[PDB]
Amino acid sequence: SLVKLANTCAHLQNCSKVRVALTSIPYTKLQLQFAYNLYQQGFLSSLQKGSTMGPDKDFVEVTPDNISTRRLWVGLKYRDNKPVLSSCKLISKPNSRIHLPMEDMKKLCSGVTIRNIKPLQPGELILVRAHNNIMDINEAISKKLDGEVLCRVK
Amino acid sequence: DSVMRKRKKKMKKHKLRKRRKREKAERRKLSQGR
Amino acid sequence: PPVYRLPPLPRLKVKKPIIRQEANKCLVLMSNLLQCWSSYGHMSPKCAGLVTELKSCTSESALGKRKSNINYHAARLYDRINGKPHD
Amino acid sequence: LGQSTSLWRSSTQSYIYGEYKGIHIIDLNQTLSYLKRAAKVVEGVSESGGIILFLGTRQGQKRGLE
Amino acid sequence: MKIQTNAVNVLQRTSAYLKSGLLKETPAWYNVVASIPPSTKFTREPRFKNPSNGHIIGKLVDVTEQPHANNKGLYKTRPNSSDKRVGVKRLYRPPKLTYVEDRLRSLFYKQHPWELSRPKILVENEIGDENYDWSHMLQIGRPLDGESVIQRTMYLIKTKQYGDMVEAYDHARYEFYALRMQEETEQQVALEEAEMFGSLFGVSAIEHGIQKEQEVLDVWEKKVVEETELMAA
Amino acid sequence: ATLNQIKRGSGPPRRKKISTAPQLDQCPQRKGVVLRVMVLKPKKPNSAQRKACRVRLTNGNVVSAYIPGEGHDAQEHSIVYVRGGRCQDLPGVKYHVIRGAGDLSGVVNRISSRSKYGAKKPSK
RNA sequence: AAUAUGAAUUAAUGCGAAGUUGAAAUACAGUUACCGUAGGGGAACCUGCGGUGGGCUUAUAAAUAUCUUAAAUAUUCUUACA
RNA sequence: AGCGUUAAUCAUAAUGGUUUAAAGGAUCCGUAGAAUGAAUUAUAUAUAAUUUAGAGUUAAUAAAAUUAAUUAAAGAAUUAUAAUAGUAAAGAUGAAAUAAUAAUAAUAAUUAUAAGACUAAUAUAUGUGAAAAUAUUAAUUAAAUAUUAACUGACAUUGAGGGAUUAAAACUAGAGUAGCGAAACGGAUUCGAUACCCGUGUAGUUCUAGUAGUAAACUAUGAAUACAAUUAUUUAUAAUAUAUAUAUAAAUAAUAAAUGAAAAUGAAAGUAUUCCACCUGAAGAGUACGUUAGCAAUAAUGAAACUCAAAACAAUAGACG
Ligand SMILES: [Mg+2]
Ligand SMILES: [Mg+2]
Ligand SMILES: [Mg+2]
Ligand SMILES: [Mg+2]
Ligand SMILES: [Mg+2]
Ligand SMILES: [Mg+2]
Ligand SMILES: [Mg+2]
Ligand SMILES: [Mg+2]
Ligand SMILES: [Mg+2]
Ligand SMILES: [Mg+2]
Ligand SMILES: [Mg+2]
Ligand SMILES: [Mg+2]
Ligand SMILES: [Mg+2]
Ligand SMILES: [Mg+2]
Ligand SMILES: [Mg+2]
Ligand SMILES: [Mg+2]
Ligand SMILES: [Mg+2]
Ligand SMILES: [Mg+2]
Ligand SMILES: [Mg+2]
Ligand SMILES: [Mg+2]
Ligand SMILES: [Mg+2]
Ligand SMILES: [Mg+2]
Ligand SMILES: [Mg+2]
Ligand SMILES: [Mg+2]
Ligand SMILES: [Mg+2]
Ligand SMILES: [Mg+2]
Ligand SMILES: [Mg+2]
Ligand SMILES: [Mg+2]
Ligand SMILES: [Mg+2]
Ligand SMILES: [Mg+2]
Ligand SMILES: [Mg+2]
Ligand SMILES: [Mg+2]
Ligand SMILES: [Mg+2]
Ligand SMILES: [Mg+2]
Ligand SMILES: [Mg+2]
Repeated sequence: SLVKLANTCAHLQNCSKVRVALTSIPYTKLQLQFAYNLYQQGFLSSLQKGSTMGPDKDFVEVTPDNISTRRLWVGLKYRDNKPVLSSCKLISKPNSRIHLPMEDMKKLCSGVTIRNIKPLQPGELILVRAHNNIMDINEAISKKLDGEVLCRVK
Repeated sequence: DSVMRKRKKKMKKHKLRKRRKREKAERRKLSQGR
Repeated sequence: PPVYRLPPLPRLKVKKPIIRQEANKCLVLMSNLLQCWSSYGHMSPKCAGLVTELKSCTSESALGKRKSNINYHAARLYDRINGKPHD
Repeated sequence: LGQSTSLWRSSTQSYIYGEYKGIHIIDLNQTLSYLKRAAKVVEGVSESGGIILFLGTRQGQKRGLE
Repeated sequence: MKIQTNAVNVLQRTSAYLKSGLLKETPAWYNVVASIPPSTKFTREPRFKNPSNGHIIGKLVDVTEQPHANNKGLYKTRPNSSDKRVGVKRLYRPPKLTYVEDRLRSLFYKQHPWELSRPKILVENEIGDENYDWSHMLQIGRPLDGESVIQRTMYLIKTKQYGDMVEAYDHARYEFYALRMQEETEQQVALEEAEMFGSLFGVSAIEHGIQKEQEVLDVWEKKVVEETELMAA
Repeated sequence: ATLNQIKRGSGPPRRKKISTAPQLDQCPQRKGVVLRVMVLKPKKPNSAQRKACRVRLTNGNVVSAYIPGEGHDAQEHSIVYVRGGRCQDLPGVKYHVIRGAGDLSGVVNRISSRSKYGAKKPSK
């Protein structure tokens, strides 16, 4: 869900503000994907499944017995007295969800304000959902996927 | 509203009340039978 | 027991610090003499030495002999003694 | 021996090892590494002929400081 | 207190000045600070073990990991309320260090109040230099006290001479007692010897105490008389 | 300010302009007939004697119009053209009689700013 | 039926002019001020009832305190001693 | 070869706000919502089958005796009447008088009857209630906390319109009426005194049945969810080997960060998401007209013309009291 995603973004921002190292997130598929995307772009130092109490050392299979207590632990990242993941504003908010075609995404990438989105920035990452798979907006353009403009990290 | 600002409003309300008191018989005359 | 933590104050100080000095000797003697004269009529010689002692005390002046640093300490140690959280 | 459990600046959390006797206890391997780093920079400025200034306002510290 | 940027970014700020020409000459510290960089990564780092005990902080016991019946014979089939709450503050707040020896220490001084009256120097000599074999109590650098007993108890526990802790403690206590008795006898006999061979002690401990009391009493008496006089008048 | 609220009528208050001269009826001038011609006392603190006049326009509504210039020529019936200025010190007069046209004559011996009054070019 | 214009007489309100009567408010504004409401009064207002602080968090003592080698020992010590 | 001016149009700040400046509905309940809202997999934002983390249901085990409504009790005093004995003042105020005060024998005192209305300490409104509210006792009926066990399987959030409750005053009936007390009358005060003080003291305050639906109905701060750095206090829960030092929550008080016009807010006035209400210069005005509702007072709804370049808040330094 999108509300959840917004909440996790807010939590990430809060954690960046006070400089915590290792932070929990809810264990869902969309959320996991988002976390993986951040990790690959280079905003998170670590990403690992775990309990509500902490990250897991060994593998523990997730079932109806565990699922309520399961959690996604995430390492934050800092360099020269400045946090890497400064912001996590989402674009498609729950009330005004926005879905762009490939042309619109291209325009956004090339410095054009679209549907009241400030076009994407030098060291920024706009994530895009396309058939229940979160991608970079550039990646989506390359693959040519009309998708929901999810969120924005800087 | 500060107290000073409120005091103008209070004064206005008082004036209105006075006007209503004055125009009671007149109001009565106007109301009944029309 | 019920502890009572104050808020952050501008300055911990007692408004007036009492020294609690001893009462005057001459005054005491005078009171004793008065007490003696309550009994034994006006001026009987039971209080013959007491009157003399009073006179000796109150010869140069009516009273014989003529401050507590508590504010300085409170002022000094307020910032320490606070449970004021960090900056 | 760190300050106290109730006089805690949480900014210093990484440095502290655990609490005991109602007192935070400073991780001492960490202390060592930081001391070494500090010692090296002290040596370097002395080598370069820099002006080192030792500041110590507490009561007993004067003689050792001098 | 906000994380100060300007205490650790000193060389960068000076490097900029040097580039500009605001600074003609480089500082003495500049090269040194370049060589040895500051930390500048003021994070809250999480901790996963209590160092004293060796308990695990991070882990959660699952429903599948608790198959057998509970106290009051109910099988756990669900996560409880506490198993759902996100326990992140436990990872970050520093661990309360616990030792088995602390309890033994507490017990000993309850059992032996007058051992507290034996003065204790807390100013450490080189902690690395020592090397005590707790096969016996009497170590060289260390004095005889409840601590030594406790160390002996711990040694016994480790070696499994006494498998039970209580028995080991008792044994250590009994070892201590004999030593204490011997110490007591030594001093008395030394005193006797001194008395025999014409040694002269100017002030004995009891005499000293009496003298100390006397001054206090004298102080009290004058004050008390004044107070009585005050009361009278 | 919620998205739904915005949809059902909410936003910034659009401001452009409000009519300075309503009685003029959305046009540059209107012809009028002077009724009376006054000398008004201004607001405090500035003081003078302002040569205003009352004018019934052709559209019907009556208006207090200012008369500029040092001296003027206006009776109780003169044909006068009104424009939408405002005499700032006199309250309740939101108009100017335009001075070259009508029975109102051009202001005499005017050298500077002649078109602002009626004044023709003197022609050597 | 609705709308528009007119109406003797009449009410409110605005702007100007600073005249008269008091002095209600701002300080403990010389009866704490204001909310709701009711009654009274030339006029501000006054009085009852409950409410509010946008007035009192403006907050700052009934006082007494202890014994171990005072020194040939501590106090000195400049990478020495061990 | 136009330049001025007037009349117009577009641009020129919502890349806004509502504790204190315009602006949170008195409070909750709940309908619509073309408002928003968990998990996993598979179908070609939906369907389908599975989940239990939200939201509920019922037990069990601990606690708590509070809030409603109703019925039954208690208490210090107050006034009035009467008796007793007793003597000249009493009562009041800044100081005085007027009065159902007193030489018809008072006031004070001691008794004895009656009447209403209030609830000292404990008390912190701590707590409890949706908010108005709510502390003498008891009973009845209703509702209420936490943790476990089991079950339901997103059933939720918010909520236009709507609905219900809503202090004090007011009103309509019928009781009641000690004390207090608008008004009125009288005495003071004062230049005056339609006041502040004193005295008589009617409505009212009290109960029963209603009407009405407003208050500085205020935390001047709508509800919900996720999240973020410390400390100290209590409160409850669990374990500990009943009294210890521990783990949880909850509240209260200081703060970090952050936000902020600042004052300051501090788990919200922070970081975010959702839904509703409301604001768009000051006067005129919550006025007029109109409509609806009310026994009425009134309540809600709610304009325009006319006139200004003002008007407002936080804080600063003075002067002043
Ligand atoms: Mg306001
Ligand atoms: Mg000119
Ligand atoms: Mg010219
Ligand atoms: Mg008709
Ligand atoms: Mg007319
Ligand atoms: Mg006067
Ligand atoms: Mg007066
Ligand atoms: Mg007044
Ligand atoms: Mg006063
Ligand atoms: Mg006054
Ligand atoms: Mg006043
Ligand atoms: Mg009156
Ligand atoms: Mg009042
Ligand atoms: Mg005031
Ligand atoms: Mg104040
Ligand atoms: Mg715009
Ligand atoms: Mg409210
Ligand atoms: Mg309001
Ligand atoms: Mg609701
Ligand atoms: Mg509420
Ligand atoms: Mg009470
Ligand atoms: Mg009340
Ligand atoms: Mg009533
Ligand atoms: Mg009645
Ligand atoms: Mg009266
Ligand atoms: Mg009702
Ligand atoms: Mg009203
Ligand atoms: Mg209201
Ligand atoms: Mg209230
Ligand atoms: Mg701060
Ligand atoms: Mg903000
Ligand atoms: Mg604001
Ligand atoms: Mg605060
Ligand atoms: Mg109308
Ligand atoms: Mg109304």
